[PDB]
Amino acid sequence: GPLGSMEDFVRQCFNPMIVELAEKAMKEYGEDPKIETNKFAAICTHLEVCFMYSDFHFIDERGESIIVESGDPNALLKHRFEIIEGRDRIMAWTVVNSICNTTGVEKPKFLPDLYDYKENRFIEIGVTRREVHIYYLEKANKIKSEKTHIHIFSFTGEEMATKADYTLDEESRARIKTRLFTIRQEMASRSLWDSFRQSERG
Ligand SMILES: O=C(O)c1ccc(-c2cc(O)c(=O)[nH]c2-c2ccc(F)cc2)cc1
Ligand SMILES: [Mg+2]
Ligand SMILES: [Mn+2]
Ligand SMILES: [Mn+2]
Repeated sequence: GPLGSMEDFVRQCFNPMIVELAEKAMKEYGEDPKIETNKFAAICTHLEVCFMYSDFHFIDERGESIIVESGDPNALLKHRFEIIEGRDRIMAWTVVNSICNTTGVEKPKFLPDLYDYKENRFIEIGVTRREVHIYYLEKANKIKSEKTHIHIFSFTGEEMATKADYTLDEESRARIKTRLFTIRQEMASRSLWDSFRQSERG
């Protein structure tokens, strides 16, 4: 079929909020979304996975974890996850420092993606176009702390998480994997997948 543009794909298949946050991020690091288009789509995918990882997870009045999949969260509920990805450098480190000085969790040396108030640990989310095992070791080599939890997703359904601890239930992670499959399939229908997959480096 005809070859579409990655630009058109991102703006049509991702929520405007995600696209905007992704554009601001690329600008902050000095890359143009309209040239580094495969990276643009990868940033949006990763960010959406971070949001979906946190969607619907709260802590109830008793202080334990529960899922509320409706858009009516009781006021006494607190979000289970703090989201760090998507913020600018200054706000991201402001959130991190706040969490650390509050919980005693030592400060990470690279910005993580989430903080889990249930497990009391930061999370590094990974979305790889290659083997999860290869990508996990890459991420881990940047974290000699051992305290930040790692959770890797692939576009073909494989996962790898630190100590075989996957944090979320199967249904939550199934939503993420289903979304990643939809992304891959739509890119393929537009003849964008081959280039997008091969453009990952590490
Ligand atoms: O080469 C690419 O296509 C690419 C490489 C790395 C990332 C990425 C991965 C992460 O796990 C993360 O937390 N974050 C990022 C991330 C997020 C926003 C940015 F502006 C840059 C990198 C995303 C894309
Ligand atoms: Mg980031
Ligand atoms: Mn990140
Ligand atoms: Mn990440």
